[PDB]
Amino acid sequence: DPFHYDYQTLRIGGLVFAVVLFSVGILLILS
Amino acid sequence: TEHKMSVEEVCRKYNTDCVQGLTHSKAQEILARDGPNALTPPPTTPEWVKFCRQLFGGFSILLWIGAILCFLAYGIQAGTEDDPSGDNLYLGIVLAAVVIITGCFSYYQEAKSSKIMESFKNMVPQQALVIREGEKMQVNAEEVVVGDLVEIKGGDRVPADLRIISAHGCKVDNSSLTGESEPQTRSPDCTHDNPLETRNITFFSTNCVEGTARGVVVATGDRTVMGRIATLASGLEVGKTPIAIEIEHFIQLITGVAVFLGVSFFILSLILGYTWLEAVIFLIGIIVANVPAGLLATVTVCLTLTAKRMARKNCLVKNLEAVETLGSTSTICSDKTGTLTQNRMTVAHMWFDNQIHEADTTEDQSGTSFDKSSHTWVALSHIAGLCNRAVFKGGQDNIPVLKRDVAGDASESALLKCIELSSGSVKLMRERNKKVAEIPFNSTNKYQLSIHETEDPNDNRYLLVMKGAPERILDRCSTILLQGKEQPLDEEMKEAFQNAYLELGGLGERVLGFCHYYLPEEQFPKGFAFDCDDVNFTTDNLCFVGLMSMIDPPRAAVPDAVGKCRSAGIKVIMVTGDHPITAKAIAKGVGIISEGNETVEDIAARLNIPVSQVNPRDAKACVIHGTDLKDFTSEQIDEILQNHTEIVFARTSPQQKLIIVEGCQRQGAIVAVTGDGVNDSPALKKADIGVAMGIAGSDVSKQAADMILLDDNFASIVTGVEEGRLIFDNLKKSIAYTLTSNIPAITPFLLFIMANIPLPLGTITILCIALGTAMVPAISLAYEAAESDIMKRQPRNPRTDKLVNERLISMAYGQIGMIQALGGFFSYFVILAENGFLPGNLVGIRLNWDDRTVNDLEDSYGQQWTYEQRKVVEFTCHTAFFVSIVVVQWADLIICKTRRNSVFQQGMKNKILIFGLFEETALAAFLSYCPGMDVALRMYPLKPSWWFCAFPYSFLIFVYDEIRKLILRRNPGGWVEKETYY
Amino acid sequence: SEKKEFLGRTGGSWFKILLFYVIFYGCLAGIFIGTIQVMLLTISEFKPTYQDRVAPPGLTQIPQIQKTEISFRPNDPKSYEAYVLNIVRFLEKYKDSAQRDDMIFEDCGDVPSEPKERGDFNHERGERKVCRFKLEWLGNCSGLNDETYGYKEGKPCIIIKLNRVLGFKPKPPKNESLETYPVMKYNPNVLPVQCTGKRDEDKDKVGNVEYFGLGNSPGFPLQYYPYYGKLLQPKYLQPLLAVQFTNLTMDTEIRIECKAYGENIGYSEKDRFQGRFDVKIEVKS
Repeated sequence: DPFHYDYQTLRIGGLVFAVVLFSVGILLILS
Repeated sequence: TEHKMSVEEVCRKYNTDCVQGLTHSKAQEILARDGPNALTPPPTTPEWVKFCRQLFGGFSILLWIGAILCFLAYGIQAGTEDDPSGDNLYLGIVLAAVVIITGCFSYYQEAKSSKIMESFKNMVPQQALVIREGEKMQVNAEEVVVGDLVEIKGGDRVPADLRIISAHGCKVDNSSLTGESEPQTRSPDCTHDNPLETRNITFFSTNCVEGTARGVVVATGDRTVMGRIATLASGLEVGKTPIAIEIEHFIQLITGVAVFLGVSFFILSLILGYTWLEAVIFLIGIIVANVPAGLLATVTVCLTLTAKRMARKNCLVKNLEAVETLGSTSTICSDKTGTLTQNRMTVAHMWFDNQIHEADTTEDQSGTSFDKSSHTWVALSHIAGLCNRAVFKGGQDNIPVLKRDVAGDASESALLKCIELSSGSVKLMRERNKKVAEIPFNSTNKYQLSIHETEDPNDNRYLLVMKGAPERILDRCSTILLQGKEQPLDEEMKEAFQNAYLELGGLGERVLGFCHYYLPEEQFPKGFAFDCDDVNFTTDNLCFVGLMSMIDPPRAAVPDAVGKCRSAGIKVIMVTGDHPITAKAIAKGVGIISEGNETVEDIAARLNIPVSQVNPRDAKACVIHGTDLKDFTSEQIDEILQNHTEIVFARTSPQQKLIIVEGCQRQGAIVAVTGDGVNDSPALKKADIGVAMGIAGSDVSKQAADMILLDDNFASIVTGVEEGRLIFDNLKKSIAYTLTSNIPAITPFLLFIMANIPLPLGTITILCIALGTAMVPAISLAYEAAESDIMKRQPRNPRTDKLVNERLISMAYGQIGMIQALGGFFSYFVILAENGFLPGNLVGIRLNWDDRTVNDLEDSYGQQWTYEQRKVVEFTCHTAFFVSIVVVQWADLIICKTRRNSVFQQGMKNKILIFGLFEETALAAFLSYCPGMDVALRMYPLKPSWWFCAFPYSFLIFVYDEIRKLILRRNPGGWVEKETYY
Repeated sequence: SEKKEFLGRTGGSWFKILLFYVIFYGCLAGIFIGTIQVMLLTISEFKPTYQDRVAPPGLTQIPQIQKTEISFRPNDPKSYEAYVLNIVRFLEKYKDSAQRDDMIFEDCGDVPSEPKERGDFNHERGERKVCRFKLEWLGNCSGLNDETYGYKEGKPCIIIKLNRVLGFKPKPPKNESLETYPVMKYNPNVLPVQCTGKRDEDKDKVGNVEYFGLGNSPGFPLQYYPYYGKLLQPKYLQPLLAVQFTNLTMDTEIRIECKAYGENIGYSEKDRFQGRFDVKIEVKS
């Protein structure tokens, strides 16, 4: 299907992934 | 030196009048003739050039050369056929910006370290009591000139070098030139042929203790003894530190791997048929991608962390590279007064009742040191309190008893400190019993008497308490006080007393005995006139109570530290300027010389033969007087340093300190000296690292060192040596981890040019992988601990085991880097084939792929692409390569956590390493998913299924290194350990 | 220096290192080849697994020009020899002798017909029959067309094509009185194509644009679509459209851009060759 693949949505998922990992790392170093 | 000259000769030599002094007319004109009376100012500080000498250092040379080459390539490309690609200019600007950014950070961490010493050095007394025209003047010491007679009272510092002509019991505490805590008397007579050890001259900036001495100046300003011995700028500043030598080897012999690899592929482009100008562009590109722009900003931060950690232990470090030089430290050097000993004398032993009650510096009388309940001890304390003529300074009740300055004789100072520690406030005891009469203290009598009453209010029996060495009082003493019962002259008790005495003067100690004879009331009534000049007491017929020992003890933490240093493979050598007996005794007490090791003197005394008769090599430990060093050639010094073992030098002048330090350095060893006085300054300047005390250190040796101990605890030096070994290991591991990410940055361009396939990795992505995700892991690799054998490890040989060797380069460039590049290329093929370009169709397509006009490039399946769409696919392949490199770097770092122990065995106890992994992945995800940046940093989002493409390669590399480490552990000394263990 | 014949080049004997490296690299090549092959096993050979990066196809022009500017002198044949040579080289595939019946090609409706498909993408059917497109449609030059005869009757006829995309059937717009206002155009089976550039600003009506193709409508006939694959439809003949400018002024620099309208055809700012198409024409006398 030549239509767009989940764009404007995959960016949300990637940003959520990055934020989750950054927060987990900060929590681990702090604690 | 003109100390042998008579007083009359000196007076005419400097025109000085031996009584009138120097007239005002002569002094005024001669002041400007010979300059002011101050030390020459230190060498000019290049405030603006020092910063520019930090960003041109050993490692920054590579980046500056790399930055210049990048601009050359872009300038070449613009000149030839129009290439809008500024990828060789974007790299060039950011390459230089790394040097400048890290140059400022290095300077800020160094200028601040030099901003503390400014407050350390502040003292401007500048006062003197000189006689001009026969009148005394409290004039400032800055104008003191040669040719006037000066007067010194007690408690003030000297104005300059003097020729003492008239002294009345004047004792001067040098502790800086001769290295003597004991204040020696000053007399107009001659003592030795060496003016340093003479008795009729006084040295610069040596504060007096007691007595008034009149002397004529001889040398003032920069020409005095302190003027020249403390003005040696020597040669180069500590030459090259061990860490800086490793960097110079890491550059000049591992930039060849860039030149060879670049050149070996430069001719390949010519063989293929590329143009002359394009070939050099390939060579410049491949030779500059080999320099990592994440190693200068990691090594500098890695060393900063260690210094910050050592700053918490009050180990102030001057040079940023001075952390490592204490690591290797093949041999160490020390002193005596100031460094090993507290420069103050305290009680050490009290011999009575046929027993030795060794005084304990420990604050609890550890190991049943003395019997504190016996009446003899109480009587000894009372005699000590009465006989003391010193006074504790008021307003000091809030300070530790041993760390408070007092006024009086040094022996009386030790006595007062001991009495205060034992009982309490000595002033109450002193005021309880009123004084009646006193006797003078001088070298002519060598025995001091004192008249005092009794503690009990009733039966005030008159007693003449006395102090003096029993070797001259035994003929003046008849009976003995022993716990109430009196022991007269006999061949048993007196022989036991002599036996106890014998092992008290053999410890380099001046025994000060205690005597007190009770004058009877039948012949000496209450109202008996007491005259100091007249004879009214009984010199003989005295009795003995106890003995005291005034030897200055070594520091509390020095014996354990010296023992750990010796057990750590470091040879400890003692150099000082004291009499050989005291220095040898102090060394034996500290532990510098092993217990039971007999020197050549003891061997000679064993069979009563001259020391020449016994073969020199028989005795391992030897002590050599300083007067033989001037008659010792370089070969003799080398042979004694090599053939023998741990040794002690005595009566060594600072020039001899320089000689021995240079001789020890000549034999391919790294020498660290731990001096504290002013006479150790040249040695600290020349030694590979100079550790100097801060609380009691001098004013010019403190500033001429590399590390300064604020706490003055010697154990900090063994902490520093362990930290140096640990930081060397961590730096090696971090360098390996930074270097292994080079092949996945060179191979893409190689395949893009040689195989003619679309570019797998761009230039901005290389900068991102070098500065954003390979930095925090590289720093965090230096926070880890080492294997449990870091203390017993033999010192590293600075000529066999380097920071970077062929093994590390092979490991980074042949296996690990190849696996990383393979994973990246697999991801690239995956993502360029999921869109239409099958792997078999990519060969020989770069010429049409990069063409702007060709907008109908047919792929494997058949459909055609325009330029922009295929460029978008190429850029998302770039992001895929970046993500794959990050995923592989996960395992790359996990397997680089250790060198021998496996990951499971050592354990992942590092709390910053996991944060490093998670921050790495978070930056990789955010930088490849943030909207609106694909137009600037050129990264497009990728499908979620493409994150997992690099997992098998990470698993494979982790398994491979686990197997390798198991092989290394199971077969020590094998082929794998020989050829792989970097 | 690295000596020889006495003890060896840095010791060595150079067998353990060489053997270890060669076996390690052999194993690495093996695992790489295995990974590539197992990857290849998960993708099809008839349709791509992803097609989103291929936007609505770009309308690239067939005359290949380096500086995207057609500059030539009509008097001198050598000035425009390369252009006509490239055009004839490209169009030699479209000649009537190359197109033949009997499962080599197929007969197709003269009028623009519906985009008839051939079936599924599976391999149960061999090479599906493809349409035909001779050069008889291109013409209107008061004579034979050849490809680029070479006279000065305006300019050498440039002809434009749509980038073939797998399994793609374009949809013409379907409404009344849209933003496009042509003289004659019906919604089905033709994608309207307009050639206007910098109008009312600098062009000021330099020349007249004449399009001739199939069905007299300015567009690509839909009966040719959709593509099925090089492995499935070899020698596929994509529809072509030809344009000619007759009263084009000489010694004048003008910018003309041709674009194709469509419901499913998209336009982009960064991509200057997607959907729309920009070209420069310069003629000197």
